[PDB]
Amino acid sequence: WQKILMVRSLVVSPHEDMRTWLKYASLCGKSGRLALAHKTLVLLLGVDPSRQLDHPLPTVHPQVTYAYMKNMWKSARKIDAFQHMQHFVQTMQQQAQHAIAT
Amino acid sequence: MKKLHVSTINLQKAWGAARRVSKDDWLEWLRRLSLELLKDSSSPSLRSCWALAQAYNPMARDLFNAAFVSCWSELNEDQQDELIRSIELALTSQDIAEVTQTLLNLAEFMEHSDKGPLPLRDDNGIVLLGERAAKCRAYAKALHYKELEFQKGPTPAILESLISINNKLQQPEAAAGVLEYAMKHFGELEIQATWYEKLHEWEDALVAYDKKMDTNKDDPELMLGRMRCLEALGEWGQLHQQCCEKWTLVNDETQAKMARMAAAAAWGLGQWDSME
Amino acid sequence: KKVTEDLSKTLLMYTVPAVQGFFRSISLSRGNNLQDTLRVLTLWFDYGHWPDVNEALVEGVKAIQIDTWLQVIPQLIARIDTPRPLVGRLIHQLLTDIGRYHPQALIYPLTVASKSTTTARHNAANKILKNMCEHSNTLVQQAMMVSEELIRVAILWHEMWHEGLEEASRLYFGERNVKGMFEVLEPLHAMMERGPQTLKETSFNQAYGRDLMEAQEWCRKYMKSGNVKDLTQAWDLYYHVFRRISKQLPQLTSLELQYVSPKLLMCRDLELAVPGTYDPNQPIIRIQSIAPSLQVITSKQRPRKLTLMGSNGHEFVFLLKGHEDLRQDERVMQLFGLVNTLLANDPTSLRKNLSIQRYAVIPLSTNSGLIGWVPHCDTLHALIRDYREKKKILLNIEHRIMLRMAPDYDHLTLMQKVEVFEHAVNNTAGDDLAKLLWLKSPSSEVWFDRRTNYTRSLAVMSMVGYILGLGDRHPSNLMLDRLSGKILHIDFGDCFEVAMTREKFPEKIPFRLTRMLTNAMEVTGLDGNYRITCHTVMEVLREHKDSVMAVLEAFVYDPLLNWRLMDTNTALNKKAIQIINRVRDKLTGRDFSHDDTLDVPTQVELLIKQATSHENLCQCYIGWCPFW
Amino acid sequence: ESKSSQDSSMLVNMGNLPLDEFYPAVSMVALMRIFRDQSLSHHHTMVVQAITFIFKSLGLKCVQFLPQVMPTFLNVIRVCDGAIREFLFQQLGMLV
Amino acid sequence: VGSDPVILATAGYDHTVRFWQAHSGICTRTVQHQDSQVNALEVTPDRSMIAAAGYQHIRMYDLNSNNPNPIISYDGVNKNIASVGFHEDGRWMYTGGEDCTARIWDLRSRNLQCQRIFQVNAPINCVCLHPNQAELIVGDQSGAIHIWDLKTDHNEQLIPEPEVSITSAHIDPDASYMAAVNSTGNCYVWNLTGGIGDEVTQLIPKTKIPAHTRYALQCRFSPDSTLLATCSADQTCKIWRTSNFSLMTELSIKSGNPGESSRGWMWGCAFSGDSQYIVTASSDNLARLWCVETGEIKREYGGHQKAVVCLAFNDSV
Repeated sequence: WQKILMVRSLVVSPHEDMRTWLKYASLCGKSGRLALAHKTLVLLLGVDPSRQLDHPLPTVHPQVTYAYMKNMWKSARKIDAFQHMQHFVQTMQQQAQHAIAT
Repeated sequence: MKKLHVSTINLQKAWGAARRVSKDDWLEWLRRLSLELLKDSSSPSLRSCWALAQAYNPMARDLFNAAFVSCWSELNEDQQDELIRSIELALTSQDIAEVTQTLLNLAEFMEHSDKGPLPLRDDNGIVLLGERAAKCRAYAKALHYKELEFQKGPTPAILESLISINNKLQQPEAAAGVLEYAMKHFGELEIQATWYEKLHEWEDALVAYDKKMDTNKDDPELMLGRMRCLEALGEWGQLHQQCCEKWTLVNDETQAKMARMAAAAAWGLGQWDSME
Repeated sequence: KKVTEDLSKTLLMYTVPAVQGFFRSISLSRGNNLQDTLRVLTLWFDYGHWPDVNEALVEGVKAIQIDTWLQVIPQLIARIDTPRPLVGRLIHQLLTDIGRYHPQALIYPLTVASKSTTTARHNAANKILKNMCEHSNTLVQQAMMVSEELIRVAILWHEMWHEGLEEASRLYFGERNVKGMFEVLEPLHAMMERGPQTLKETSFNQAYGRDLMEAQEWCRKYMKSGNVKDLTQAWDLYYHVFRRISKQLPQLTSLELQYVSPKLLMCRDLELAVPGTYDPNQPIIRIQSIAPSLQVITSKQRPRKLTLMGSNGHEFVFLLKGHEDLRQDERVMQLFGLVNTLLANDPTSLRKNLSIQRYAVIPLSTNSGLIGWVPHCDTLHALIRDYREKKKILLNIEHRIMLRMAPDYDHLTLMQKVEVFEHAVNNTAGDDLAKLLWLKSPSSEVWFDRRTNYTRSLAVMSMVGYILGLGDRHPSNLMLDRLSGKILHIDFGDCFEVAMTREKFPEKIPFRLTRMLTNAMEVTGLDGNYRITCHTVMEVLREHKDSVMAVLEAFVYDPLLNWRLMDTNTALNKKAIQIINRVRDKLTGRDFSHDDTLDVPTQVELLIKQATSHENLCQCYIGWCPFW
Repeated sequence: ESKSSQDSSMLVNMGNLPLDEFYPAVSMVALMRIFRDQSLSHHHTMVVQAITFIFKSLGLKCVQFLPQVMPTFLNVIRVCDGAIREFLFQQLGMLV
Repeated sequence: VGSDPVILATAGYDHTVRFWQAHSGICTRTVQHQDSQVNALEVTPDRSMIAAAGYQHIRMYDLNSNNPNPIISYDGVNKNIASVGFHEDGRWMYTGGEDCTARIWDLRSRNLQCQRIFQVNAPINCVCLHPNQAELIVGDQSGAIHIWDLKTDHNEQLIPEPEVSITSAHIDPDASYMAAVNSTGNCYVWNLTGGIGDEVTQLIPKTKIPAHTRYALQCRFSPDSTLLATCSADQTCKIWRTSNFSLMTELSIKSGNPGESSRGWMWGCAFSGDSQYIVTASSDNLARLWCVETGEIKREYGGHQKAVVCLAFNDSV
């Protein structure tokens, strides 16, 4: 898929592709190799290396947010994984019924 | 009827090779010979002589246990002579290299079934060469033999030839466990990089190379192979860096080789001329 | 009470909202119910007499799709006798709801349940049989009809008398029991009281059944008189025909169908499906013909080899074994459907294409029943000798040494027994297995794959049979396909520790890797696919340990199979509560240290390690043949 | 990596093992018959006159027995059905 | 054997007891210990007589009455009476069986049973009654050493190598150390504290001997307490000086060729009356009286058709 996406990189930013990166990174996660995916996960967000556990996770792509989270769950810290969820979930049902345009 | 076989072990010998289909025509003869050789008469076999010579294309093809009956007819020297002659013709069939390698190997099994293991046994080395003639018997039947010599005794070399064939037989994890066991004996020196490479456990080879690449400067291999991990690791920066770091040491070999990976490297990071 | 009912609430109060969620999982569960199907039943068999639990469990019926329940039909049949009627009725009800379509799984166990010694079962049956009689009658009959002369043919009086006299004598010599010793014999008299109705019955009643009936009163003469003179005359009388008959039993081969059942030798072209073979999604395979020769394996009960024409025009070879209960394995095989489906989901388990073979299991008595038969398969046990014999090898030559060296074997200390078993196996060849396996396969890949297929299918029951604690695997306890290159299993009687629970020779190996099998794989085939495979297994279920939890605990608590306990022991829930932690001990991986829920591989390894111990090995039963 | 399977989803060897179980000649004898019958199932010049003579040989030469002779008829019949009188006059004078 | 101070007895499955004297080269006398392996050749340490342990029996014979018949073949047992030992009274006998319980015998009590029983847990490895002769110390197959009192019955459980036997916890007449030769082939050594009077004798680990790759059958203190000679399933005696625990003199019945026959194992390996001579029971059906110094056979006694595990060298002298 790299070699694929390597090509498919030449055209499109990962920043549209993200969904493609996911089950990829998912299977990459399922490859057990997170970092690479994680590295992409970074590039996916372009923000928030594991730097602070305190970084409010930017919702720019809620699923992408969702993504790394359970990776983080998979990862050593499942405490924050649980954590930002509710934070994000907070943000969600906050954003959700509010940011609604019918 | 040994004189017939003696004449046939002559006629089967005939002109080995000279060229290829003739080595096969030698067999085609030898077949039709073995046919006309009537086997032990065994008139049923003897019956086939003209019959297989009628045409009789697949009938003439086997003929498989024909030689068995003949090989069962002793003159063990003449047999061995023929066997050697065959083995020579089988070296000539190893030189064929194709057709008998199919057929003779087939004649191996049936014999090897007959007990009947007698001819040339073990002989397994060229048996592997036939099993190095082409592919899947040259795997399946080979791995058998491969393991089988491995049963006479283990060597990493065997293992090397061995766990390989698993994947040459597409049997991935069998290859591993072998190593896994082989770990428990063979062997530290045995280049687990090359293995991990062949394992396509790249991380393990990485340090393995690193380990050996700690030891000395690089075998263009090691840098490549180590960096071959990185590309397989997907890893760029290092893979990037190192060929960028060492572009100097490269032989035109290493050049041609690494430049690819190098092309892959900088491309990997979206540098271009770098790769280019 | 205060809590218990607050609990009773909280139990029910959380129960019924769960309940619908199940039927609302069963909304989407949809093609795998069972874990759900067991939940309800788990509840249905606890709180059902509570109305609220009764309420929605009545309700979810109308959402649920019948084939759901059509999974658990046998268990549903087993618990028909459950007293608290908010339970019992709806069983009958829902059964009576179920019976119309697809009786074909219902029928026979119901036709079996058509009789009960605890009557409530066959009552509601005779009830719902009657309720089912309304339409499928001829089949219900034809179900009964066949099963009528099935169960008859399934057991044979002369043998029954043969065994009984042996049995009776045991009570008579061992216990000096003459009293219940009638209850042995006189029901057989009371059997033959209903009369020999056939050739073989009558011709036996004639040529033999005389002394039986003759001495019958002599024993009743003895009852009142209490003087064995009435009885010891009765004995030789019995022995007279018997001591003859004993020798005269193995005259039975493939039976001429007139001697008992021209009655079935009638039976043709019924509306009625081939046993167990009907599935909801295909046309029935009706029974068309059965051969007038029907054959009997020479073995424990002289198990009875059956062959069945299908209405589809095939032949369905079955076997039959009297006086052996299927209800264990009746449900056990059922487990495997899931188990396959479990693997059916996993890609590599799918890619590696992993399964457990299975076959037709339909009890007739508790102790008899339909056993489908698949050729191309046999015990390793034979094959070994089959090797040995064609290889001109002395059978026990191994253990023959073990006496040669150590006739004191049973009396030895371990290190001895070890050294024996060492020195034994030290001196033993290991290739016997694979050699024919090579040979018996027409080519290498063919061979290879089979080896593979083996090596894999090996690992399955290797791991699986471990977690289920399925015991006594020795070259007889199972069979091996030749063509598919696959192990198969039988001899499932041990459930969990019953193999270690049993006193003499508890087998301390979690499942048999023994050197041949060990050797059977590719060179050092342990570490290869196998352990890695074993990982795959150990892997998958430690997700799905849930679904299996209810499965086990279900028939772990199977009442008709709870007296496995007393049988094993030679109250109800409480004892069978125990193992369900060992399960999770295993299922977690917390089995070894309750400190850890262990990794797959070491747990795998440790299980290997346990399976490794010569000590365990040399301790195992000899007929089990560890050195093999 | 699977679907090209999935989306796409004897007597020699049945004889290969018993070969040693008996006389190799017997097995040799045994193997003789099959390839013939195949060639019989095939229809050519030859539709296997010369071997029908050699078919004749076995039945004579083997003298018996039995069963591997059994399935041969069914061909021979359908061969004589397939016949194509030339073989008949033989087959006839042959089956004698 | 009656007047014979040096008594070297050799046994095994043989369904005999082949008596010898370490100075003979010649069979001294013969008992039949049958139905069973000989479990051990055990004379009351006073040389009163020899009770020879079988399967659900010991068999009392006598050193001093030649070729006798069992005074008591000791019953009330499941399997062998595996770990058999006397209170050095020689009347009072304290035996572990294959029962997994500790039998307290008064033998000159007419009763065929042990006057008391204590229950250990895992299958019994040994019996060593502490030099105080008030303390039972029993090993088991999970390697849980029951440290037990003849009187207050205290079960103290040492577990130097868990889950796996210490084949014997061995008693030097000092008990400065308690060295328990494991199953696995590594003998632990535990300094025995001097509260022995009140039955304390705590276990202070010194050495787990790198005794044997494979199983070490028995570690043997010199009764001197000087030397510790380690019997082996991989068939070697390694004498780790009870002081030093360095190999002093190996008996390697690894003889110079690896797998033959299981050429026989180091089972128990004698400290002679001077602890300068060492007898090796083995699979050999033989026993080899070597020299603890040099490992040199003085006299080897074959009588057997059966591997010799069981030895008695008794000098009450």
